[PDB]
Amino acid sequence: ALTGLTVAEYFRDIEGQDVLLFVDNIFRFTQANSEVSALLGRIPSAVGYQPTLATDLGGLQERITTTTKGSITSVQAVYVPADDLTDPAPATTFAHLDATTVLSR
Amino acid sequence: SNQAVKQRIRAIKNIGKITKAMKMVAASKMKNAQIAVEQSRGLVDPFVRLFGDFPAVNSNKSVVVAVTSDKGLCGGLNSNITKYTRATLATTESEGKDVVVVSIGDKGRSQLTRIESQRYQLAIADTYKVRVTFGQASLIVEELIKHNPQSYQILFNKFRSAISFKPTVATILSPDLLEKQLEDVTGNSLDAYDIEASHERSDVLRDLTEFHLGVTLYNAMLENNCSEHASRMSAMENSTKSAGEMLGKLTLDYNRKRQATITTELIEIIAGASALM
Amino acid sequence: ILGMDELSEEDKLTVARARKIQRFLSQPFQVAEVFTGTPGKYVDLADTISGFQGVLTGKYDDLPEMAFYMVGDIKEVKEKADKMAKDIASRKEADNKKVSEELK
Amino acid sequence: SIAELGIYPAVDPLDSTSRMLNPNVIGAEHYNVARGVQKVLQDYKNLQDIIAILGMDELSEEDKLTVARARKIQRFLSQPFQVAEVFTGTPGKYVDLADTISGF
Amino acid sequence: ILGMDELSEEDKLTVARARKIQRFLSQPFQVAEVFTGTPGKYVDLADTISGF
Amino acid sequence: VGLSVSRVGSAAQFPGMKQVAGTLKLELAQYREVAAFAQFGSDLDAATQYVLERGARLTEMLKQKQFAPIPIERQTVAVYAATKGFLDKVRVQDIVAAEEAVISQVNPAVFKILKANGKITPALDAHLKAELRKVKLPGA
Amino acid sequence: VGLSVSRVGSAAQFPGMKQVAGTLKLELAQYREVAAFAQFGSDLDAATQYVLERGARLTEMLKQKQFAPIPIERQTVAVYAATKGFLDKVRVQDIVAAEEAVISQVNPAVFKILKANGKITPALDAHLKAELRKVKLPGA
Amino acid sequence: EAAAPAGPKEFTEVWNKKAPSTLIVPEFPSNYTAVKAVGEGQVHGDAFPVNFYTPHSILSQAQKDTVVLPGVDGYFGVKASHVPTIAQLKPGVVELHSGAESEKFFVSGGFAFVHPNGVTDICVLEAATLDQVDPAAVKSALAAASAAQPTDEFEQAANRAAIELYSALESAVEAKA
Repeated sequence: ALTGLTVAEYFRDIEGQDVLLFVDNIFRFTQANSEVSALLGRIPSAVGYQPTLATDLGGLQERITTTTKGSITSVQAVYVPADDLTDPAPATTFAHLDATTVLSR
Repeated sequence: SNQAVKQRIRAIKNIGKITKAMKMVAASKMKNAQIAVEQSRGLVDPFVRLFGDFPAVNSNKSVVVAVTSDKGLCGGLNSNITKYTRATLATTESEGKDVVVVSIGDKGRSQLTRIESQRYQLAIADTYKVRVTFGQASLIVEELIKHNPQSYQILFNKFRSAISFKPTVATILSPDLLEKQLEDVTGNSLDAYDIEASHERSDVLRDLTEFHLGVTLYNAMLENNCSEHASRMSAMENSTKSAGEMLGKLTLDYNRKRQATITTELIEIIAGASALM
Repeated sequence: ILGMDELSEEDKLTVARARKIQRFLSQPFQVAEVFTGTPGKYVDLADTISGFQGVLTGKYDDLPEMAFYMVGDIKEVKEKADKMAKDIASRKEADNKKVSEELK
Repeated sequence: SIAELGIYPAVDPLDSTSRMLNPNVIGAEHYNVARGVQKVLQDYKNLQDIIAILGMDELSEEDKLTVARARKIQRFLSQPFQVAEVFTGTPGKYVDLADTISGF
Repeated sequence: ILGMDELSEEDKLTVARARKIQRFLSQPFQVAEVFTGTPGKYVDLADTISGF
Repeated sequence: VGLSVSRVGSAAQFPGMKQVAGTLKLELAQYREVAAFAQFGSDLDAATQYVLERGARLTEMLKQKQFAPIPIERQTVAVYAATKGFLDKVRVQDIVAAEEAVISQVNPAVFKILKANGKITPALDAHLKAELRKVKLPGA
Repeated sequence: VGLSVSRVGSAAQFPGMKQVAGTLKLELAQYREVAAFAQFGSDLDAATQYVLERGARLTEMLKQKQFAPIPIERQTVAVYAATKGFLDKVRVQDIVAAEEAVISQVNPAVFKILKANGKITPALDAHLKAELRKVKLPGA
Repeated sequence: EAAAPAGPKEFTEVWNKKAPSTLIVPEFPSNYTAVKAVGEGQVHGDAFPVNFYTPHSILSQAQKDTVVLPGVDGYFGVKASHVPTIAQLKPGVVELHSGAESEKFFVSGGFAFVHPNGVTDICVLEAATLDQVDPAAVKSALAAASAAQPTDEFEQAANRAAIELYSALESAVEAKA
């Protein structure tokens, strides 16, 4: 997801454009960063998530912003784990989200 | 303690499906019994314009009939006319009137005994089991000519729509015991009519107020049975709301315990690992 | 779920008495009057045993639920059931004859 | 829940599973009775959600028959044990395989 | 459970108004026109506010 | 049925089965809301019961033997017989014998046509519709 | 309102607001009691409909829009105009329009007396009952 | 002679002094009908309102110009401004004419009121039309009803009602138009 940022950040900062970014399944960004914390021997946080979940997620989401050059707007697919909006992976994600688009069957 | 909160979501989820089944069971029963209520509303009013409407008479003997339901998920329907019974059974109480309290429906004998038991004599029940017919409502009426009051009081719920059910007091006077006495105005208001019966006016009115009793009784336990299904419909939609608000507070409580038991079992694993490493 | 309409009337007397003793267990504190406004009531032990026994036998089923809320003893439930009753009549008659006219 | 109801041996009739319950192993007259007993005992458990709330008057006598059939089936799975004569107080019964299939 | 022609003329005025708004939130897409036939339509913001 | 999903979906389904199982899953989806209301038999609605009786025609249709895999043209002929309406005749407690009244009695010429064409053509939709009326269903 | 507490700040607040908000917390305490008793509309007592019409009046008075904080003397008068009469004419909808109709049309010299004295003097209680009767309320 | 001034209106203000004040007044069957007896009008010429009723049906409530009613003295007909009449009816055929068209209902007995405003209120229990009566099994039970003659006066009355019902029913299935 940081490789996707860096391609979108070149269009923002050098090309000066209004870039779209699609972080498909922002939960799998959380889930993969939670695995690399567990493999590095870090003590898991509440609900088995990494202690750095707020800052591993917030480090991604703060580069998606508007600058004086251009902007990056990200449409991030959100998975809710146990149909549980109070789970710490959507609850940390929803603090960054500025809109929700719910697609229904 | 995480299975006791999970077996309660087992309970409230089926109650919320039982009480939504009974919402539309009572809603389909409200409309196939509406095709019998407005048909039965026809025969009531030619007796209310021939004999008038005289609720506040000081009769010697009265029979008050509060007709209630048989099953009891109605939502205070059988109790609202129980308080309207004694509101009627104290207004017309003016000179020491003999009163026979009758209940049609099994939910009437359990609530009229609490209010007025010593002047209670009769209990009709199991009447809405198959359907309500006029021959059945005649036999229920014919047990009220076994006692010979001067008036009859019928307490029922008038089914106006699916929302409003105003209670009704329909009064039937005994033929010349009090009924022609209340028509007597500078002569009589009954002397306009030419009687075309075999026998006298005194015993055609004997035939005509039992027929006025059996019609209003048949309408009462038909208007009430359709007022029953429309109050159960509003009661079983207030209990699916209550079993979805309870289910919502119980899933928030379950998700909190689901999150807390993954954190607890994880801290038990790290502590046992840090004690070895 | 079902409401109080589906209760037996032996059980309705339970709910009516238990809502009364639930409110009667509360009382205003002399340290809480600085933020509640209601003055605090020290209730003697003989008055709590006398008061709650009357609600259990049934001597005070006449009074409503809110007559028992934030009162000292059973003398004050009857003092508050009147004030509640008294103000169901008096709600108006502050129209003219004021201290609020032009010159006075 | 089978033990608190008094049915002994408290065997869960649905949760008990064997690999000898194929029709090509125990025959078809044993497999269809066992598959039929399990069907009536499962329908009763889906009805017992509504029996304990309402009370067995609105089942249109197809589901009222399978409540009384399963209640007979539930007690007929109970059996006095020869080693529980000191507990139950009854002599134990050895039921042959043919008499079980014929009974159920 | 009551009926479509049961409820009031104002309450069914909303039903007629919502159903032609619930339909009007549809839109044909330009990337979907290679397999749906209908052409795609970019709708401007002022034409959406004034259209609704 | 409500929880079993396939993200690939019906783009990898047998056509001909895709014609009739697309409305099988719809008639079972409406039945699942109407499910757990089937204990109200005397309390009936004449529209809610039609999706309740048809939804029970189809859950008893999908029942299968422990080790008896069915070829795909015999599955879509059998679910044609239950979705299009040929088994409203059959009572719900003998549908699992009514498909052996359907498979064994419909002549096997229609199976190799449906296998080779790989869809229910309107030329074949006329034939096995007629073949599904000359079957001896357990009706009474 | 039922859960929000400030006991240290109470008996330290504006003296004029302390007169008019003791009944505001009171008429909101009864409003939550009788909205808990009437979870649906079928039973109408018309002595609690006074509370449902005054409680919905005071709720609309208390809601305000963002980034426009109100001075305490213009906030005391708007609750003075609502816990007392002067707003029972307006139904529930134009109360936000009536509050700015109260604040603008009333003489701004009555806001200086409430600010400088700290509380509603009986000299000012009479004048502010008088100035609240010549307010053109938008609900007519 | 009328020392009890009753009525729905007078019952209201008396009930407000004995009942609790929380309850609205009970409704009355006068509040659900606008058609009264002494309310002058309700004819306008030739066709008068005929409310032919049944416990399970409202068979007609529109106007007719002549109604042939089967009274116990005999068949009579009702015109527009007929005399006020409380007529007990035998088992017979109520004939509704509004003009050239004529429907024939055979009724079981039950009164028919002509009110002073000219509205006819036929009030019977079972009112079958003559299209759905059979002429076969009527004499199969009438010859049976002309046989069982007991000394029990209760069944003698019900057998008398059995005889005169099928006797008038057969007499009105023979001479049909």
